[PDB]
Amino acid sequence: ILSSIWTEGLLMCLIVSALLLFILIVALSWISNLDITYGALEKS
Amino acid sequence: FYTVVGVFIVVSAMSVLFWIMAPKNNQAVWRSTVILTLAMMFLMWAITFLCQLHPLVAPRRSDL
Amino acid sequence: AGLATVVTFPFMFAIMFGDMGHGFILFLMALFLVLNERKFGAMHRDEIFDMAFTGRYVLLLMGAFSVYTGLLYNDIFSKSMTIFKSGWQWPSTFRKGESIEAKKTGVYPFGLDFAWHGTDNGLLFSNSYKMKLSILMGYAHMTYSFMFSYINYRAKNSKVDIIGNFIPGLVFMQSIFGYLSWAIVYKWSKDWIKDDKPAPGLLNMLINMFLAPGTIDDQLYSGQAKLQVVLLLAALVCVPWLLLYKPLTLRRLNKFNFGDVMIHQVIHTIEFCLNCISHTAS
Amino acid sequence: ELCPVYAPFFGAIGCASAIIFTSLGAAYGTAKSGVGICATCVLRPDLLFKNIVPVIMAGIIAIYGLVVSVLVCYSLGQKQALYTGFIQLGAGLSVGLSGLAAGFAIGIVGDAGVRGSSQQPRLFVGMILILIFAEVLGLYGLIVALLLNSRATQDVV
Amino acid sequence: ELCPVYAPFFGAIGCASAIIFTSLGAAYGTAKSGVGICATCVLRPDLLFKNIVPVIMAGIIAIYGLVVSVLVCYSLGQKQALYTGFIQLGAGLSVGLSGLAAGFAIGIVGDAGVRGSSQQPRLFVGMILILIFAEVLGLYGLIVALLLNSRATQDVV
Amino acid sequence: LCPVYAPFFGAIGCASAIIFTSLGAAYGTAKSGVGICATCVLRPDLLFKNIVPVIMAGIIAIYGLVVSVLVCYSLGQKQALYTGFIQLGAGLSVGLSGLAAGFAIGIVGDAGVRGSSQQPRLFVGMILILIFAEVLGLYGLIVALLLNSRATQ
Amino acid sequence: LCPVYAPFFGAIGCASAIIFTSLGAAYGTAKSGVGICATCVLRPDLLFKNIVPVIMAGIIAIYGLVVSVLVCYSLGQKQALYTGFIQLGAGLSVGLSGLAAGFAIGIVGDAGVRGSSQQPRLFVGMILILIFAEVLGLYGLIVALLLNSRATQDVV
Amino acid sequence: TELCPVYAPFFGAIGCASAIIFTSLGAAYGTAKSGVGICATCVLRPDLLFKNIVPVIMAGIIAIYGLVVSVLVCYSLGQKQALYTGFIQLGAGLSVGLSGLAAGFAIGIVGDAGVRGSSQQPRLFVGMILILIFAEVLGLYGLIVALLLNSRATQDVV
Amino acid sequence: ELCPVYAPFFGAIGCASAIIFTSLGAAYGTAKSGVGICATCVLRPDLLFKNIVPVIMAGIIAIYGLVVSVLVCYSLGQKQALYTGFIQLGAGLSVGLSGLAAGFAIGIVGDAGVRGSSQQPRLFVGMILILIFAEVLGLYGLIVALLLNSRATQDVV
Amino acid sequence: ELCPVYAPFFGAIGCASAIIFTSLGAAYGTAKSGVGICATCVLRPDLLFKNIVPVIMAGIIAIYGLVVSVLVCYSLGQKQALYTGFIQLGAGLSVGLSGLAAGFAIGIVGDAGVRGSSQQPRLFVGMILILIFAEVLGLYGLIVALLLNSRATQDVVC
Amino acid sequence: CCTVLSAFGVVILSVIAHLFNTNHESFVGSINDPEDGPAVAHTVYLAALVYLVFFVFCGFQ
Amino acid sequence: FSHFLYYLVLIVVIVYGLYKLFTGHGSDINFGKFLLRTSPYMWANLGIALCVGLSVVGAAWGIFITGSSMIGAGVRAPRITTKNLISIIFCEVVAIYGLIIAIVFSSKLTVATAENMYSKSNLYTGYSLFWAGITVGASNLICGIAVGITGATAAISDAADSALFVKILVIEIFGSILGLLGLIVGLLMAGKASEFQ
Repeated sequence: ILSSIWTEGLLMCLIVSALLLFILIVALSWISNLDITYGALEKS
Repeated sequence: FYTVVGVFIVVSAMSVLFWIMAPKNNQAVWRSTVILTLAMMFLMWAITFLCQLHPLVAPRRSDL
Repeated sequence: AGLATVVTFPFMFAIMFGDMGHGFILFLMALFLVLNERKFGAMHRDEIFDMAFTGRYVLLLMGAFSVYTGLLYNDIFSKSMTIFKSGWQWPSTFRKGESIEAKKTGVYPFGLDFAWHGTDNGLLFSNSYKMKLSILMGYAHMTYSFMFSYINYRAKNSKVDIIGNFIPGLVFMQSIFGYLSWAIVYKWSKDWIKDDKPAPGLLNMLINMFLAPGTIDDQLYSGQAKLQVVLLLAALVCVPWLLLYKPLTLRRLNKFNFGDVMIHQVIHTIEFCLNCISHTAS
Repeated sequence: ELCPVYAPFFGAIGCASAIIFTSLGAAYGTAKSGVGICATCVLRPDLLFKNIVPVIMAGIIAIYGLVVSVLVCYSLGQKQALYTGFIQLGAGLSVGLSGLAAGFAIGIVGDAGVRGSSQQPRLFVGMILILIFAEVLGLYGLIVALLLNSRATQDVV
Repeated sequence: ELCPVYAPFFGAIGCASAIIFTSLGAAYGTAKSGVGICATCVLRPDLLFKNIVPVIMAGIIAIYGLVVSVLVCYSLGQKQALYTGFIQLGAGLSVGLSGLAAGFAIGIVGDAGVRGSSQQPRLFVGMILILIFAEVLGLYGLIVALLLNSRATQDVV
Repeated sequence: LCPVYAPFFGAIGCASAIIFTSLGAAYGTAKSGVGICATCVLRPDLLFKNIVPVIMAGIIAIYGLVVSVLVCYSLGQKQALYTGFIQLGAGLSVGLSGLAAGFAIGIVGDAGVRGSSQQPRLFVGMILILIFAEVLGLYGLIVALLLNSRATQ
Repeated sequence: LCPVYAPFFGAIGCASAIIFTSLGAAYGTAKSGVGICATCVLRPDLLFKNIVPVIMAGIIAIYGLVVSVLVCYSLGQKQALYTGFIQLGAGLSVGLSGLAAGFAIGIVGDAGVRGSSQQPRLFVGMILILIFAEVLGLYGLIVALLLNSRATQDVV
Repeated sequence: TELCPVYAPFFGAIGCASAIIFTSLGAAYGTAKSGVGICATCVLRPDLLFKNIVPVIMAGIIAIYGLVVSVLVCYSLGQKQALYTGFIQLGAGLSVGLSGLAAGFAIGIVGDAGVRGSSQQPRLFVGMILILIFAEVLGLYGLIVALLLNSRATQDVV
Repeated sequence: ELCPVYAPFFGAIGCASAIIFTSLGAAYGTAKSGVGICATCVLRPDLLFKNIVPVIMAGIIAIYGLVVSVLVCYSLGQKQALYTGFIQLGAGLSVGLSGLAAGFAIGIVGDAGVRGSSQQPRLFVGMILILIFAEVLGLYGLIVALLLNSRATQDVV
Repeated sequence: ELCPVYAPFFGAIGCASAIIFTSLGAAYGTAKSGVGICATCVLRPDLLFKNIVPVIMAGIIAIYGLVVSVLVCYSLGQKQALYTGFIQLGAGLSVGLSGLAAGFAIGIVGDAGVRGSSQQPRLFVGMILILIFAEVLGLYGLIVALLLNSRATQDVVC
Repeated sequence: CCTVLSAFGVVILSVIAHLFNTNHESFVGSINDPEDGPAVAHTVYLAALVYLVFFVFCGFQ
Repeated sequence: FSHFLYYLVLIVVIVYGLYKLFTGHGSDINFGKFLLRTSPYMWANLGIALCVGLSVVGAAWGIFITGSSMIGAGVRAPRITTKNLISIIFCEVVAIYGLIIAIVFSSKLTVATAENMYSKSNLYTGYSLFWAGITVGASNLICGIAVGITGATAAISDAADSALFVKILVIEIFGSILGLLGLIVGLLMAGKASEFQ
């Protein structure tokens, strides 16, 4: 057996849910860096 | 508990007797200071008496 | 508000500052300024000593109440006073170094008991006493200062403000935290050991009065499960009533901005119903 | 097995979380919108008790967190179920980490609303209405955690 | 084995995250697009009540989270299957992390749109049209979570 | 062969297939809607022809919704790891593809609707660029709908 | 049921009650002190009037001290794991909420004493906002006291 | 054994180390940041030099608070000591250290801002001391917490 | 069991860490003070051997590590108790991470005092007086580790 | 058990570290002071073989690392005690991570000294004086590592 | 200010010495308390006399 | 804060490895048994999905890099906006590479019998499809970004002078060698891999 706590199925759920959470953190850091061009909305 | 009511009677009668016998010079601070301080002294006495009238916790110590 | 302050501010001070030793020091350094108020009046006072001498009578009361409450506690430079006869006796024959309990003989006459001083579980009893003391004195201070609102609306001769703010405030405050302050006194009144009944927990009584009405795990009084439903409905009926009485009867007496009254009464209802919980814990 | 020893850990950390993240969101809502009150009531000191609304609506979030941290706490206990601990952790997080968002949205709206309602008096009702939409988020977290905490000890063996 | 003890953990996290991340999304949508209302209604306050549509369409996302949180909360149990916990975790994340995106889009489009609608009044219809496409993202997440939650306890053992 | 943790991957694939696709569609709607709102304050008659990038970003989210619905009709309590990981792959494919296609449509769309107000000949240019970025979501949808057909065989 | 590693959580709950409240009180004292020492150069008469944010910061550390003393006097070697978990929760409840209360008191106090020298009427607004910022730590105190009242209630 | 394993003095040595490490970090920040203000406001006002060293004395008291608890945890270490003893010695060490660190940050920031502006207004000297007292009782509280944890380290241990 | 095989690991890490972090602190205290000296006496080079005091007081807290990393080195055996390794690790960290703080403080106060002592001649006494409080930090760490190391093999078995 | 199979791992990464972390501090002391020589000797090229003393004293600590790496290398064996591997790891870290500090100090002091010794020629004897204190920090680590390595295989068994 | 501290040093230490002399249980009554009462009272009463010397000397200032 | 987590995970890995190694149990951190006992369908489906995902995140990357600068450079010179679309096309072909490799890989994805499930060939064709999906998705990612950068430079040098686009299209050709080389290597890696049996 691989382990009793860190079994064959838990340890490859925590790789899938680490890859997906990595893609999520990257995509949320893309959307967090999204700023509005305010000079093209004002009168000045 | 009736020795709390018996003290409430002699505090309340004293406060009513001071409401009518307050000095006329500064009435709204004679019958406001003295009547409220008797109320708060009786309130802390009643709270410190009823917590020991029927206690749930016994005093427990080792060094004696 | 500075005419009820003249007693309550030194007394709410003294509940936090409870000691006959520090209280006598503060009373003495206040009475030094009271007896010498003629030499200090015709004198240039800097800001800190101007603050201390402008209030030479707030500190005299703050010392005089601190002596009273530190005689209620047994706290004279954190020591006890064996003035009266104790309500607890210790066993005469016991082995050295073992944990012993005391048997209750009577009740201590004035103030807290002096057999709680060098005690392992004395701090649990002082926690229970001072927590319930703070709850009852905050309840008393709030229900005393809430009657002044009724006296204000009566002097303004506004029955609309009375029925819209005072009565739905009164039977919301008293139906929850007046019931809590009554339940503390009623638990202190019952014995719960001679009766061989379980002593109810009052935190998860008020938790379960709002979550699961009618279910009483430890019964505190006869008819509890049906009276708490009546008190819960009396408290919940005053959330729409305090929010909807005054704007809908100011609008009816114009048959004035209804948006400036309805939004103000919603903010008043949210603020008051928040503060009834937020101040009894403060 | 069904009610293990580490079971009240999740309940105690949920009771902690429901006031920790709630008070953090309410602290952002108090500080960020108190900056605006302390900046605009130098020019307009008559609007102190009028612009105090976002600080009060930030405090109502902390009241929502307090009333769930005092209901998870009396449902705690040794040898309680692990289901009860998971439900109390979920009800802790639902209040805390959504009152965190509601406090962000109250503070960073209320500062701009206090900056704006000293110039335009008609913007104050709009400020209150946006703050109601920002405070109903924490109210929704309160509703989810109360409906969740109602099922914590419901027919649990 | 099919119904383990740690199985309500994923269900409680799915009940929590559905309201947490939609409250984050609705909080950003209220916040970012309410700063624009409070900035552009100090000059033209007559259009205060029509700039409120980004805030309302942001607050719909929190209701999308609330519905899925209630429907996951009333399917939790002590002895539920691990399948049920996995489906409730998926339905919580499908509403939460999609309504977070919808709320980001509503906040950005609303703040960019209520600032440009005071200079050009014809941009309001375009702002509403873009915000409908931003709000159907959270609507699609609601559809996915309802189709999961109908599948949650159907043929479980 | 069919373990107890096997519908985790299918449920998280059904989750990610709408999560990552809605993140990409939200970026494509928000960033290209900033360009619409910035463009149409000085030339407002281009408002309903500049609306194409947010429509294409919506088509991306529809492509993700299709995969999420078609994965959640093949979930069961006692499915194999084969079905679970093939639903996971069908989720990851359309997730990364819709995320990439939505980022590309968002970054191309605001630049396109800004160049279209200065030069009118750039409308056909931005449409022909955005059509290449649209079908990347189709390129993940193909792998998702092929891995869906091999679910229970 | 009462293991050996059980007072670890109680010791961390006794530490974290004073550590994070001292961090919050230290942020509040630092921000408010930078405010005072930059606003009382030109207005030294209202120096002792502006020390109220620093007092409101210190009451947060007093709140942490009280919970840490009450958790300290309930530790033991052979205590339950439930007691350790409740003491950890009661430490974190007062600590990470007094940290937030200290952040709010520091920011509000800096922004209020830098502008209260210009407008004298802003002082009663600064006190009112700092009351709402200090009740944020009072709430964590209440949660910590209600937890610690049940740390040894029905414990075997 | 079980109540007193072999790895039990690890937590005691970490609690003896951290109590002086984090208070030395805090006292070092409170010395350096508030000594920049002393060395910057002395080139024009050198007569107030022995009175502007209040925020470095009040920061060096934090290091003495760490030293006392490190000595007291050091004289309670044993090879066959309880695991409870090591746990609450780690607790005492963290309670002194991570609170004296915060006290040192507050003393450094407040003392820098106070000796920077006390050369301009002479009435701010009584104000910055009153703020540094509130900044130094933060470490005094951690001292009290660790002295109460250290009185229970070997009290009812088996 | 009381003296395992992995027991000299903590003693060797303590013997290394006693000199490693004090060399880092002494390096910072020498580097910033040397930049301050070499930038303050291109105009007044008469203060060259006068301003060498921060470099000397930063070099003393590396001798503080060199003392304890020899006294720990001469108590390292193959069959030593794990208690001895734990105390030697605590002593190495107690000197190292305190002399690192002392070196940070000496390095900041040193160049801040030698760049200002070229202007005011009686800032030198104040610089020495602050550097004494910055160097007693490393002295306190030395005292803590010398009290630890006098107990690492006192009553060991 | 007392001399396990993984025991030469710590000796190998102590032989490696004593040149890695030493040479990447010597490289900082060479580069950061060499950009101060090449930027200064464009106007004073007669001081070229006099300002190169920071580069020489940065090269000396790499020889300090080389000696300890050779002496740890020639005490490696297939069947050696784990105590010997721990001691050799400690010696390698004691040379490497303190010669890194000495190289940082030589690099920061040396370019500040050579850019200042061309305006004032009486600062060269101060640069040497600060640089000896900056360079003895690696000699202290060499002393610690040699006193460790003399204790490595003294009373080892099994 | 030494006369105030000295007057309190007379009063407080005289009361403490009297409570050690009469074997009061708030000072002797515990195991950790000192065993002999008047042995502690003899060294607290001399400190009361020392503070009385300080009070008389600083009372003529 | 991310550096704090990078240091914390590193410290936890070092403390766990040294604790597991000192107590004589260091072979319990067993990466080979982890590879032997995880399901080959994880590696296969993960390789297919990351192939078609990371080809598209490079194609879409290059599309916005040489699309936004094409539209910016086309404001003054709008005679580039159709001729220069071959720079969109060269960075778009790296997605059809990953698509036609993902379908060829998914043809090797059948149901293996449980008695021969962790066999030599079934585990081989999980490893091969995993790394041959990675080496195609990452190569098409990097190729799409490189072709997008060298097309963004070409879109501005085209608007500068018309005779420069022919000269800088050659750099796009040398940049688009890379995705075709990844296309070759990912077919050679899973060339001998059989189906799941």
